[PDB]
Amino acid sequence: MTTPSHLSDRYELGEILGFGGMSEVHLARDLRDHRDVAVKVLRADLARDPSFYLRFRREAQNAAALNHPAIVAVYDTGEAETPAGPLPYIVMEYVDGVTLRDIVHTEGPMTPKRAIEVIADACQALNFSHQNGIIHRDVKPANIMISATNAVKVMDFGIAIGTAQYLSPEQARGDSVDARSDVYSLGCVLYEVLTGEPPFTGDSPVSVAYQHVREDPIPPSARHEGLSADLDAVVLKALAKNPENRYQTAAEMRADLVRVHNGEPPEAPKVLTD
Ligand SMILES: Nc1ncnc2c1ncn2[C@@H]1O[C@H](COP(=O)(O)OP(=O)(O)OP(O)(O)=S)[C@@H](O)[C@H]1O
Repeated sequence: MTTPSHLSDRYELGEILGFGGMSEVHLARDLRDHRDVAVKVLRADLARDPSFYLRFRREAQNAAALNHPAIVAVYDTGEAETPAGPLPYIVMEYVDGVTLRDIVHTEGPMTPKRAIEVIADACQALNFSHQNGIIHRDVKPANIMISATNAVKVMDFGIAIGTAQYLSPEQARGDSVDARSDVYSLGCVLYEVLTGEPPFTGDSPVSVAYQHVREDPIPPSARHEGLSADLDAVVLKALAKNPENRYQTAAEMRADLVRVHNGEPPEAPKVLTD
């Protein structure tokens, strides 16, 4: 039962842009500051459920505020009073565009050069985040948008619904996560934009986590054609089980992708098929 037409006598809501497991996101006009913004509101249909309300206040509303061209900026948080009860929200940079989850669904895999470019920009966002002490912690296709003018925008950093499909082996065992955990999860995203499939699927979330821990990904070139062995090398280094065997920074990952984009050999160890 509905999201109001206005929040805090300031954000006039327009069209709905999207939804997830917790939120509905609306295009709005900020009447104070004269800005188009995206307002993430607790889903109307879940808003009275204690567990979702409390998760929204703890998680979504505590998205990190970072200032980088490839990071969706966070402007504000608040809570509206409705006759149904409190409706919490977070106000952020409006991206006119779609998520990688959307793109992979509607178009299937990207050309390898596009995929490289997109993930290379995503590396720049993560490296900025990491230099400001913030680990993303939920790198996944739904958290990366491409704009109408083809800019890459990463969102929802630093938060403690959603899928084991992208978690690092260390998150699968509830351990310490660092920059290399972000690298692995971006590795998963890269695999999916290249092949159309994530590295691991399963009947359950505990089944996919098991595969992250114990099972080698099928090399990208085996799952989809037109993908070089140099691309296998970079993807499978990012996807290494031991953090010490992965790219140690997002910058180091980007550098290998830049080599491959330029037709240079990557520094990652060779992977042999067939
Ligand atoms: N800043 C943004 N600008 C434009 N659209 C956005 C923006 N952020 C989110 N969206 C759209 O709204 C959708 C839902 O946002 P999500 O962050 O995935 O939802 P959520 O419910 O808070 O997250 P989980 O991960 O599902 S619990 C996205 O898939 C986009 O379609």
